[PDB]
Amino acid sequence: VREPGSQACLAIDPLVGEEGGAAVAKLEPHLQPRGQPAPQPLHTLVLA
Amino acid sequence: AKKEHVPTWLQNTHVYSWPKNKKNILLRLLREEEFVAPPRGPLPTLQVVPL
Repeated sequence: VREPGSQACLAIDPLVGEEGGAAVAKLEPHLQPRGQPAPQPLHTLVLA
Repeated sequence: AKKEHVPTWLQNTHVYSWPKNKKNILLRLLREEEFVAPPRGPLPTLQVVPL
């Protein structure tokens, strides 16, 4: 018999990087507020 | 989720659970073995002791 003291089985464990460094982000467009004096279309009429 | 929610054909392989098994998922994606066996040795020489 030859004992396994020198050739033991090996478990593997990845060195996981963490999301703290970077993460997914969502973009939000700043709609030009119409509460602020934003423009508006004008309909032209004729006083005949 | 629960085990019943796995489609049957997918129940014939390893089913990982997130986030519990995320390291195992990484190992699967890396296509590496979680347990590595040592190289197979030679068959043991048979010793004889007479009576």
